[PDB]
Amino acid sequence: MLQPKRTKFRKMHKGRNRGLAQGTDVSFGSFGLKAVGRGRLTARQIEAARRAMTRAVKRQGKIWIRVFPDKPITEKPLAVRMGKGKGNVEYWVALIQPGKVLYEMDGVPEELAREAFKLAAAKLPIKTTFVTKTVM
Amino acid sequence: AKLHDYYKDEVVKKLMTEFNYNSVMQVPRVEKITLNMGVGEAIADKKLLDNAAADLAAISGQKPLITKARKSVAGFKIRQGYPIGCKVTLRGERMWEFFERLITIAVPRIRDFRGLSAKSFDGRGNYSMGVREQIIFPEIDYDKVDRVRGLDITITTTAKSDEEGRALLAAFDFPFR
Amino acid sequence: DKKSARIRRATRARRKLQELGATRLVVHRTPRHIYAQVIAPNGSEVLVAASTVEKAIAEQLKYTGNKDAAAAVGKAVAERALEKGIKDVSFDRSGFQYHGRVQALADAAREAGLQF
Amino acid sequence: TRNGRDSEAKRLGVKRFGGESVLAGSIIVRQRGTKFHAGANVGCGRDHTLFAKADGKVKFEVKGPKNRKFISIEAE
Amino acid sequence: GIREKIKLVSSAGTGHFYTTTKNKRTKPEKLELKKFDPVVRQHVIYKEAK
RNA sequence: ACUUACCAACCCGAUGCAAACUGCGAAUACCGGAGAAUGUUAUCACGGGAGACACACGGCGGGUGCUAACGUCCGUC
RNA sequence: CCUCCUAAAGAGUAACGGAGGAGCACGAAGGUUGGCUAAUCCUGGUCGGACAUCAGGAGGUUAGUGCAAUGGCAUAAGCCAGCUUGACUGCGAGCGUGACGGCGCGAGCAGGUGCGAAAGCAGGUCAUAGUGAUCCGGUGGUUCUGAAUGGAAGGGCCAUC
RNA sequence: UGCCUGGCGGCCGUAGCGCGGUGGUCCCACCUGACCCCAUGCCGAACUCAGAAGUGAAACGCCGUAGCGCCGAUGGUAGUGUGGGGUCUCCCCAUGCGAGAGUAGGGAACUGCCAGGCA
Ligand SMILES: [Mg+2]
Ligand SMILES: [Mg+2]
Ligand SMILES: [Mg+2]
Repeated sequence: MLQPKRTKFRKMHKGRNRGLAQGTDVSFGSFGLKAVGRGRLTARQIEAARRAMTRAVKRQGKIWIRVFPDKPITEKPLAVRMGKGKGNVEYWVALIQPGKVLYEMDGVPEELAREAFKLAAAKLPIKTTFVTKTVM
Repeated sequence: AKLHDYYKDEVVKKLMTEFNYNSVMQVPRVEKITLNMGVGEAIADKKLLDNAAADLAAISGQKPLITKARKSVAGFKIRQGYPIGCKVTLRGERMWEFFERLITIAVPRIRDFRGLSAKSFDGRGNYSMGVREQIIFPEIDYDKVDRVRGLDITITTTAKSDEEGRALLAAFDFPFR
Repeated sequence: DKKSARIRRATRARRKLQELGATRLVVHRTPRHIYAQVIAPNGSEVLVAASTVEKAIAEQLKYTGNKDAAAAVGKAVAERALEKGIKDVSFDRSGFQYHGRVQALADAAREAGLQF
Repeated sequence: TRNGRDSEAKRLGVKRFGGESVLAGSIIVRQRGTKFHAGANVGCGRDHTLFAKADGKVKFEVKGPKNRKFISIEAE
Repeated sequence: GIREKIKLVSSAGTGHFYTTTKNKRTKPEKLELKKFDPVVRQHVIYKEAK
């Protein structure tokens, strides 16, 4: 599961998901998977979508993960009043903007890329699309 | 100053024609010889610290500074500013007289002596060395010893390369490797 | 380094006289010669300058720089300063000790009648 | 772990901005370290508080080889 | 607490005294300081550090 | 004295993320000066008498909560 | 009570919001004068290794600063030595910050000193926590008062517990 | 007035570093000597004294070089005041101001007083 091994502080504020993305072009491989919608990707969603494609793109080529969560979300458990400080850390999320390249793949045919990225788009809570590396 | 006069007469004209310098001040020259003694053991007992001071001042001819430690760390068991060694830097007349007494009586009377190492340079043209079993020094009597001690003879040279540092000892004849 | 350690040593004494707006008397010491200049508080111009590389001073000197030469040029700057009338200049040691020719150049100018 | 303390916020910041004519002795900038440095007619306090030493306007300059900020007072 | 209070007593005829604190545990030596006595208007010897 | 299908710090190139990172950097807001127009002094000082100190929701900037609450706590309107 | 963030590029700004820390230490760890420049790494090498101490080179404050954290610090506020007590007294223009009680900065002047040759600097410490209002008394000083007078008791003033 | 050098500045990397070349009549630097004035928390290295035998090496000054640091547009993008609107966790429209990074490119500083040497 993708999570930071060590942080300077345990907790973090809620924040917002405003602004545009900066991960625009594929710069590691030739094929990419770019996010269209807006939302957050939890630690389970990034791990499951990596497992979802890897089944069909068997052991050749190379897959990069362009994002990293670096943001915890705390929860208040059931039958607990409001207050009593901030709750305990449960799972890590990543702030994702429209235009962020999430998943990349190289060393595969283009027809194989269309299949695996379709199989990983259902596991993601936001809409995605297929992109291809353009030079310069 | 027997080797100081020998420097100007023989050593300067030797390196003038060997490495074809345009200026005669481009010759390598000696600056200092720092006679050091890192006694080290003086955490437990302080009586070996004062004895190390008098032994290093017998090899040299003047009073040392008891050296304070570099930086306090816990894994190396030393404290900030702790007296743990003693050194003497010789410049001038004391430097040339000790360098003659180093090479002709102390160095040849080392047992199992085959020669110094010709690759013991720092990388820029300075040479460090040590001589074993300090009974070879004629100043230390065999009855007044407490334990084997230390010394770090380093030749500070204004040369710019190791090859220029090799040729300066060759005129001092540095017996050989 | 040799020269840059002298500059950082004097720098506290340089900018302190800048904060007071007084006229400073800097010195430069050389194994050959010695210099002394009376500087305006802006620092970009001088008013009284006399050294031992000038032939007017070196004729009466056996060697160009010693404690006897610093007494000569210390008076020489001070005599040119009284002809101008800068009258309570400040003394800048400029990174050297106040023991040798820096002291000899200062005490000679104290004898002439400058207020420092 | 057992958090929930905060001190009284000390009233720092710039109290006299540039272009303002101040009196001799007025406090220009309250600060902890030398965020601002003393310059012309500006004294540095014990707690690094920069104050006025002459009647005039506040002038901010960035001088020195280390690119540090200064406060100077020009005569009105 | 551990830190005790002492009074620096003037050695002159005046009974003017200042106040300060010293560590009695590790520093039992009597303090020796010259301070301004506002009565005699001079600097005088101060003693008696407990 | 060398090397092997071994593990691997630092360094270098490429690429992200951070309320408690800033080698960078706004919009406006704020502070001061000058100027015209406008406004029944709208401003400050001082005096007589208060009431109020349970606020609500909506837009926006947030903390908290599940980017749940006609939820809670602030800033601003 | 202190530090940072929440705090939305002035100040101010809440919550059982997020991370810590203080109830001191210090006569030098203060003042002043004179000096001094680390962290890490390479190479060299009687005891000697992972470190005892050094030499030069690379590196130029990532080191250090009695401690929590931030903001500072090379002119070093960092470090060392000599000489010392300004951790002075009576004052204080002007200003910051408070509803208030109050707190904080502050040149300069008067008196007498310390250091330096001198210009100058010094009314504590790199700054921000190290604190208890008042009533009531205890101690020292001061004819200020002295219930008829002269004292005294008590009180006040100042220093202090 | 030119060239070269020193001192104190203005300015604070378009002023730095690295590389290559060069300067010794003067200047500066190293160097010579040191019982002494003094100095070293050891040490004539530094500090400082007395001298000029030697020298442009280290350092410094200048010239040349775009490896690096740095400076840096135009346009575009992100953001935002005011007003309006939507599929209202967010974004668009009208108007005002305009980034950061990156690119083209700039760039081996400039300048003031005074003194010395050469012509
Ligand atoms: Mg010398
Ligand atoms: Mg050269
Ligand atoms: Mg730009």
